[PDB]
Amino acid sequence: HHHHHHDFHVEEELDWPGVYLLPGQVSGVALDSKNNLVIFHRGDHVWDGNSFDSKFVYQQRGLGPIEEDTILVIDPNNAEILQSSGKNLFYLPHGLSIDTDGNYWVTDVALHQVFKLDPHSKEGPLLILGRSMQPGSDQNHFCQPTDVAVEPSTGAVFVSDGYCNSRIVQFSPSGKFVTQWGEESSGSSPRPGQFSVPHSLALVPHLDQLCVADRENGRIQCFKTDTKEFVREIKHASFGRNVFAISYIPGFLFAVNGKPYFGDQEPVQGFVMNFSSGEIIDVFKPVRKHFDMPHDIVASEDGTVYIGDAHTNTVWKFTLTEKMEHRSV
Ligand SMILES: O=C(N[C@@H](O)C(=O)O)c1ccccc1
Ligand SMILES: [Ca+2]
Ligand SMILES: [Hg+2]
Ligand SMILES: [Hg+2]
Repeated sequence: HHHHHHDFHVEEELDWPGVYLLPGQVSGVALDSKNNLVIFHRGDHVWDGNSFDSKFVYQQRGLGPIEEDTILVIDPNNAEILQSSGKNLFYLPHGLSIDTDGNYWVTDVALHQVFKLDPHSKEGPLLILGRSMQPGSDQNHFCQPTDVAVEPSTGAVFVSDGYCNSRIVQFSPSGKFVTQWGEESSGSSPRPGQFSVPHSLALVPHLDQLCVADRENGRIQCFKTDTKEFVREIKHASFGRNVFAISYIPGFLFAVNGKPYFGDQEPVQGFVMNFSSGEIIDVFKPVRKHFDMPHDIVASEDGTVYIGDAHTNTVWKFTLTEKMEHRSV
């Protein structure tokens, strides 16, 4: 054959019934070791105009925590709910990732905290990072923290401290502050090592890298995991104004962008990139329902991709595929 757009295409898996789930705002997705989908959602709680004040202190405390199960593990085939937890803990759930031991790492924008959770415990968090409901910028505080990444080989814990800070903080396995890097993207053009809302983390296990979705700058920044050296910047006109979430599997970087402003050419979409060259090789969207705020993305080596939306309260399963002739060319 000839013409050379990529033969790789991501399509919604239509026989997955998880799209019919009615959670709250889906803020986080992850895969466990048995390849189940794990979602983190806000139940009846919404991040809205009344949630915070000028100084980033949560305003709906008298309403209490989310009283329903906030973390659900979902079957990859029939989408049945295998387990649930996280009841009466969280206020505005944000990030979720799972380490190699199977612990849930979780982030709360209202509490300004990060939690490590044993999924089989009925005793509560193993570790809590941050000060309850208290925003800050020093070693013991967060300011609307957004994501967590935990390196399998060292145990090092990385937290993107994002919506009101511009840093990535490293912690010990025991939760001691080790180091930190990043600053606000300065006036004129944003420069290497400067974030405007670090919003999502992807580890690259065997290339010693840590990628950050730089939300308000519409770019992805990659750093050496040990020396914090800026490695590379990924930015495309197709992204538009925002990059909400990234996820890595060997060979690929998956990303998800923001909903366009009135006037913008670039639709909301999922992106597949060749990890080496950085180039977009495919662009995709669901058949059922629609993207509004696709908010987190995870991919598996088996070629499965999951995306959760924070405005349409939906999670979708897609599969990566290479066809001799892309469905419909
Ligand atoms: O996009 C926002 N929130 C989402 O990421 C979310 O729902 O988590 C946001 C909007 C206004 C102010 C601050 C944050
Ligand atoms: Ca995640
Ligand atoms: Hg081809
Ligand atoms: Hg967010």
